[PDB]
Amino acid sequence: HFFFTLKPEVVQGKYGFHVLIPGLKLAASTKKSIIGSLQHDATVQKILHEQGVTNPESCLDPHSASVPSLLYGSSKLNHKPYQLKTGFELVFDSSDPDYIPIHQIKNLESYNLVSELSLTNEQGSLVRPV
Amino acid sequence: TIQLTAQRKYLAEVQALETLLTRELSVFLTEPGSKKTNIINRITGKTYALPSTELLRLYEHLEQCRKQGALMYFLERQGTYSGLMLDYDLKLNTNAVPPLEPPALSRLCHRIFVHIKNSSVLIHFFFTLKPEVVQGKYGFHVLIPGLKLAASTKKSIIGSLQHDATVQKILHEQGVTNPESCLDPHSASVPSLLYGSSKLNHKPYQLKTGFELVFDSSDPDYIPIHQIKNLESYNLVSELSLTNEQGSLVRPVSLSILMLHDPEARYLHKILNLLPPEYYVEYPLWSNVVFALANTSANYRPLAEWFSQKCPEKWNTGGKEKLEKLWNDASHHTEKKITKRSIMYWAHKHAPQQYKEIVEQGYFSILAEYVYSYNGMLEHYM
Amino acid sequence: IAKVIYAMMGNKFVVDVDSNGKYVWFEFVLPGQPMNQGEIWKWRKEVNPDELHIYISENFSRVMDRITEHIKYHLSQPHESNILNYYKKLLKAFERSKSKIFNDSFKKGVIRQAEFLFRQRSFIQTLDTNPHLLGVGNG
Repeated sequence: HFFFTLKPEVVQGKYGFHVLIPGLKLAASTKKSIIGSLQHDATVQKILHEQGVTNPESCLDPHSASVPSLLYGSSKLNHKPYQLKTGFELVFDSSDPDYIPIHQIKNLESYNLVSELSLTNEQGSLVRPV
Repeated sequence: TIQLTAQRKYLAEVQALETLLTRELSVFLTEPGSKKTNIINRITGKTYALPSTELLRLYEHLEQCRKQGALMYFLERQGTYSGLMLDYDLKLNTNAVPPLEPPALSRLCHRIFVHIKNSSVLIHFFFTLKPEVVQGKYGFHVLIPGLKLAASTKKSIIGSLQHDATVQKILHEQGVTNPESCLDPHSASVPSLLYGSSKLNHKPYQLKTGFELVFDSSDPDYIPIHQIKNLESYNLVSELSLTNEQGSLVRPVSLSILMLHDPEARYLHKILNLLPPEYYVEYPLWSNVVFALANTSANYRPLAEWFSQKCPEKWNTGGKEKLEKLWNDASHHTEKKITKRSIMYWAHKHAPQQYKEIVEQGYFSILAEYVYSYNGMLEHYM
Repeated sequence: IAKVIYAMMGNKFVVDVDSNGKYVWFEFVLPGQPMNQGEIWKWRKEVNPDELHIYISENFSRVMDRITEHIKYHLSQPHESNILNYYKKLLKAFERSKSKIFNDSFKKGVIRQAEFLFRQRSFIQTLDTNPHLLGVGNG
């Protein structure tokens, strides 16, 4: 499951975005390696430029996975909580993940989003502990 | 038969369709064998060359009648430009429903996408299936009307998919005992049917799933299969039409004619099938029945011709030419007046107790027509 | 019904009164219809019109169905309440009255009424007046 949440916008230097993927459990230096790989990734920068972003880099902080996160609806001090934008379900296969059904999820409101989106929650209904 | 009359009676949309065909679509007449036709109904074998406006109006009205639950038999023949029509007939060992899943359908989408990128390129996938519960299990039809590349390239793609085993591997994952011969070689070479059209003594195809996969010319490696169904909003008949480039959701990337003329000819054909063909074998009695049918009008010449093809060794070098000779003789004959009465007598003799239900069904339908037409107001002469 | 029927076959039936006062019918034989030997392209006498009744029951039904579907089409279109109600009563009466064309007594009355329209004065006495016309087996 792929969940995209973002700020309510209308603030200097645009908003902030947080994709949340609590399906897997691989908290290690591999996360730092993935952060570094995305740091020099140019396809995401090109996509951001298509979205009119003047700051292709420095948006993804290198210490993303080394700091505590916020649950859904957890605003910052003197700020506003994040709101979900889209949710897409994409299954995976070990043999050949070439096929990619990113087909959009329907009726996310039926689930306890706070429980499902929690990293430490393995017993989530919508999500699974991969 | 009876169901068609019932639907014509208690459904107003059927009346609207009939009026539209008789008034607006009559002027768009098309020859029975000409390639200019795009919509053909096998119920009456009507052929039309409707422009875009008439096409879309017919699509909308077919959408309404299908949503009501009528019985359609329309067909369309692909032109030099059309989408992808695929006739996937599943022949399973067991007639048990296989629980197909959206991930498997998306995997099939990626497989066919890989199979088709090996040509010139620059999309909505529609998966409809039979209602199952039938011998040899059900069938499937993937419909891709987005593009327009109807040419020998389609034949090349069909040939490439014919020997594909990865699709067959998926079928065996679903427990299918017909990995080969499932895809007909004339997949895109036959006139298909618009969505909602049924088959003779077969329920119409119902849609299973809908997917969307945008083609990426810049990054063909990107295959984002993502879709939101919302299928009730779209005019499915118009959207799924191959010739309809202007769909909303999708983007434009002999004897048969005689039996159509006369149901009594259908009746005569049945009773002719009833009696044994031994009487046909010998010249005397076959000539007798030929004269008997020739007495009944002159347009039944092909009908006897139909009865002539049996035993071709007698038909050719003999039967074929002596049949027309006898017909020419009967064109002026007035000495003998054998009629259909003798044929019913012979049918009663040779195969008793079996033609009685045939005739019962015949006049049962005859009177049922009247009772449906006039709301049970029985009166003289009916 | 009689006016429409007179519009149907104005060229195929003639009604005339003989000396005895009984109306008699005459019809023009056309090729390809049930007939005796060799009366093609000629007028034949008749007492109780058969083909007339058959046409009353068979062909007239097509025009009746045309009227019915025209009413269907006008009812289908959106309009006000009053016009829809008026069309509903019109259709309700018309469908009840439509089945009457199969009744035997109604058909007999229609024929009796229509025999006045089909009359052509001075037709019996002008038969065969021209001596230069002869009726042969084939014309």
